[PDB]
Amino acid sequence: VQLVESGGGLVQPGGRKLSCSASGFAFSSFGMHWVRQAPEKGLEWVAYISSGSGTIYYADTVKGRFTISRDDPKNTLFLQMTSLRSEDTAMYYCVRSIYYYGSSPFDFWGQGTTLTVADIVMTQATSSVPVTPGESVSISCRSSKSLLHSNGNTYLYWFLQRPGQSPQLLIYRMSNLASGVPDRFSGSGSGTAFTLTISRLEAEDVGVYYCMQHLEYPLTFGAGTKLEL
Amino acid sequence: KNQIRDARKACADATLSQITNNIDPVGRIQMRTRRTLRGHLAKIYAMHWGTDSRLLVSASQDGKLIIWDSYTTNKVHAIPLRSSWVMTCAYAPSGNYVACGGLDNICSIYNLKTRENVRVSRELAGHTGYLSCCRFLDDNQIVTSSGDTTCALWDIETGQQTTTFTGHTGDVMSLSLAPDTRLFVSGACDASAKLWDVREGMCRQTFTGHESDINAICFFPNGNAFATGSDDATCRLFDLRADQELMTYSHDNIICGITSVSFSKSGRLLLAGYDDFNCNVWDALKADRAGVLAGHDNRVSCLGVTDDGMAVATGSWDSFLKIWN
Amino acid sequence: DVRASLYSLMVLIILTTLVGNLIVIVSISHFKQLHTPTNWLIHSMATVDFLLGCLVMPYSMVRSAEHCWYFGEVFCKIHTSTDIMLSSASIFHLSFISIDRYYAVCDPLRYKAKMNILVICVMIFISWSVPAVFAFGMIFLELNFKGAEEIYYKHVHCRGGCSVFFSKISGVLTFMTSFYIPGSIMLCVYYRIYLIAKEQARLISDARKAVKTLGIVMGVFLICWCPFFICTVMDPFLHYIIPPTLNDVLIWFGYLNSTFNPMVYAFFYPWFRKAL
Amino acid sequence: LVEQLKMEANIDRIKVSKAAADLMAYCEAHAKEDPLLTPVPASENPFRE
Amino acid sequence: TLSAEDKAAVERSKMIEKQLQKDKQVYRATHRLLLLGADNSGKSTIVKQMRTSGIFETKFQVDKVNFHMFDVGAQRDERRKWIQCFNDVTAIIFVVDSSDYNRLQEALNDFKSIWNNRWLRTISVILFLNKQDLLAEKVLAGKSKIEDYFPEFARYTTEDPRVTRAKYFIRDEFLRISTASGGRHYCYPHFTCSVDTENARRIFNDCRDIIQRMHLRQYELL
Ligand SMILES: NCCc1ccc(Br)cc1
Repeated sequence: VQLVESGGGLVQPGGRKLSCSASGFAFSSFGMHWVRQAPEKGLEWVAYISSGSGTIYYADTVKGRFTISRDDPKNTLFLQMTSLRSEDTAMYYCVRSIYYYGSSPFDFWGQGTTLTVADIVMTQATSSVPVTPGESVSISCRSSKSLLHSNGNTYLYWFLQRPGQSPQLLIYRMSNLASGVPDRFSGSGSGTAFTLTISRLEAEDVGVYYCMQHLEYPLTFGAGTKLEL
Repeated sequence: KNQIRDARKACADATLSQITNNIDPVGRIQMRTRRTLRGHLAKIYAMHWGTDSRLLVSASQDGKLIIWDSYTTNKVHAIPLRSSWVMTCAYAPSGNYVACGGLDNICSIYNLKTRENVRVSRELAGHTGYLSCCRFLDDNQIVTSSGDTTCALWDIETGQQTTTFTGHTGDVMSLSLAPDTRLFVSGACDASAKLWDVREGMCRQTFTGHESDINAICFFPNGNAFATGSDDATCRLFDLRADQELMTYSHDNIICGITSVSFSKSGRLLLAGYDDFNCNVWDALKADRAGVLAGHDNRVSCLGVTDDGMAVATGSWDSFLKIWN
Repeated sequence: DVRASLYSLMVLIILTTLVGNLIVIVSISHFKQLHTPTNWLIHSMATVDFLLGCLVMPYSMVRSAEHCWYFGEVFCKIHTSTDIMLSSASIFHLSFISIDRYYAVCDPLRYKAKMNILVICVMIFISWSVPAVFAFGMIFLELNFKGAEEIYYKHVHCRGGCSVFFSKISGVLTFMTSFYIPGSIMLCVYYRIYLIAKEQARLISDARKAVKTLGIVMGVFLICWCPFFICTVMDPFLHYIIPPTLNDVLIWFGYLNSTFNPMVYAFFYPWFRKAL
Repeated sequence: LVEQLKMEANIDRIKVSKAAADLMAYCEAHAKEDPLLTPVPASENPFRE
Repeated sequence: TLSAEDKAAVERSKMIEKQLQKDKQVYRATHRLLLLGADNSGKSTIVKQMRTSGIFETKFQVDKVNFHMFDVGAQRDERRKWIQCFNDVTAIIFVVDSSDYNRLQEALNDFKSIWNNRWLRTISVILFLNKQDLLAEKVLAGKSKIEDYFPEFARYTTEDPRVTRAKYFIRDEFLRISTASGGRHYCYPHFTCSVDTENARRIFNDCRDIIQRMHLRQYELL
């Protein structure tokens, strides 16, 4: 599957449309997300549009400033930006998602395009863990409230962004590995405290680790820990 | 031929009813429908629970497979079939695949877990008659019984019949896999059931004495016994070791035959769907009808008991499923 | 003696109406096998008849036996509007049942496509709305009483309670709206269906139920409403010489039709009898 | 045909009483965790009103 | 349902339900027919002219009315089981080769089995009789005595008169079985040449009559 984005660049304040063209999957059956990542910050959920455009959810910071749309016959997603501010200068990622019982949302992420001009809070206490290859690594995270719902599912997702490329899903709901991720990552938690551990350590495991809560749509990502070699 | 019958008669030391005459019978088991799964267009011909005991796939004569979320009634998947008439469906033990078959002599295997929706992973061809039952051994092999009086173990990766099972004179209507998944049973319209060894690929035992064509079959959870249901309004329970029938579940009131037979988790409850619009629950050790599952407006066609045994799903010809608990 | 007998007969009619409508409504509502598009119209007609019974018949019996109205004008206007609305709704439901049968037995290959849930819902909405708007606008805005203030005052003295007085033009308009177009549609549709059924029966015999069924339906619809509506239409042009007894009696023909409607549209058909 | 019958005839068989006892033992052993046979509390099942 | 993921699952289920509603709209506005016959008959020729697999489905539309026609392919001789799948079809088009003179009794037995089937009650049968032209040269050329196969042909009365007499003898022999039993379903005999374009039209007419009579019986006007 592929999700390639187009658009972005240098714009004066107060002013674009970003396009995300899909090729390799049934675009109409997947919900879509736009997620920001500032150079000086981590990932930031921006927008979400459902499979049938029935429900659309927006970032708390920008609600009327951005608009989102999709066309299934062209298999394309559009984010139109209105009244761009200084803070709206982050990398934009077009994230595939799908929600049924046993699904793995946020599984595929686009490469992204550069752009220059009451919700729960999750903080990762550590900023960077110094470790050595071949040793188990532990990354901890916390949430402002019990993240386990009445269904028994805890809606926490762990993503790894290897330097120089887009993030890729590692863990969803702390008990489920992703599709192609190595069988050395695992997650655990109790509702508030959350921990991802790697038994081994390879060269490709270097990157930035992010945690997100999907209990509520205004999505609270995490600070992200840089797994320095 | 007569030697086997004589040996079976000699081995019958006593009837199971006499041994189970002194036990305490279970009371009137009252089960109420907790969920109604609707959306199918035509009559429902088959269903199969998942090993997770939450997902279940059902097949409709309109040419549609539907994978439900039985806990929340949501419709997880809707697969449109290439052939309108489907008479069987199976759900893979790992949950990655679903099978169906019908009037077309094809077993369609659909891959649920795709990077893409749901695509047909394989189209097993080679059977001469219509498929009546298909059951997954694992993600790579599947046993399908058809209307040309033959069963077949396939290799999904290759698509060719790894093994063929012959010996039935009438077309096979249903099959069930043992819990060990090393051998299975097949009931045919020859008014007999046959035990096939998957590895050996040959018939092991033959059970007769069941008047009409067998419409459904299932294993006892222990794996050493199996219950059959046919069109003469009676259910039989055969024991593999004794090579004979143990008890007979029938009533003078019941006239129409059975379409589906299932067991409880412990084997104490035998649930049989009937053409008379509802299902009967029997004490499997005393042959006493303890409980009736009424509420279907047409003939019951498929039953299923979850692996954990908490609920039983019933699908019939009114295009509605009901989750009794 | 006469008053007691009249009250007993009215109470029996009310009980029969309410019962039959209640069984019909609960039968279509509860049973999932009777949820066909053609059965929701019958359910709505039963609801109309039940509402007519409960909201009209006790009060009509009181004003016809005691020959007086206890309440004031506020309740009188509401009762008259409800009476007209529910009678017209029942007649419209009968007409839509006739149209549904026409599409069932004259365009058989496209019956399920043409007569689906959307179309029957539109029919039910029309039957519940057009009579409602017509009755409320005609009664509450004094449309019928317009141009006949002296006649209304004279009828007030003769009929101390409430009367459904109608003027010369308004009476003709409401007769057309509530009995002519639905009645003509029913009559022509049923004549065509009778011809089709007779031809089919002759063809089958070469290689009657229709007469009895259609005669029963048309007679039940006619012997009740046609006298009442004919007298209502002709009375303003006849200089108001209609005796009060014919009008109370006539008012009772309609309720008898509401009583008979479940029996003739749901109890005459063996499938409903087996289901119930 | 004849070979299959001969193979089926020469199999090991046990008395019906032993099989009945085995089924009774399995049913009695596993009756403790049978939700259909023993009604589970309404707060311990995923199918509740 | 309170959760976000459960809400998205619910909306996916609602989209599935909308697709199923559209499929139901298509499914109600079409008529399903079961085509039966034999190898010697012209069922394949009929379906070709109109428009190890176990079934073949044919779509044909006439007067803006859609007709599914299912013809079972590679199946065993016994059909008492899968025929239960066709208890809700509009009609059963039974095709007979009239020029065989040998499989005619087999066709009669098959039609008797289908007509008296327990699951096929209230399902009407449309008789197509192919090879009418072949029957014509067979009758006019002689060398094949019709009375030899059926002794009652000689003691029976109604192009050449002999061809018409044979055609109507076969038709009466077929309709005697239908008239022997049944009031819930009817037989509609027809004569079809090797290649005729009126097959769809007469199927449409017979289906219209079948549904009209079923509706009249349902409302008790017959
Ligand atoms: N129950 C009949 C009441 C009625 C009165 C006037 C008109 Br115009 C129609 C109906």
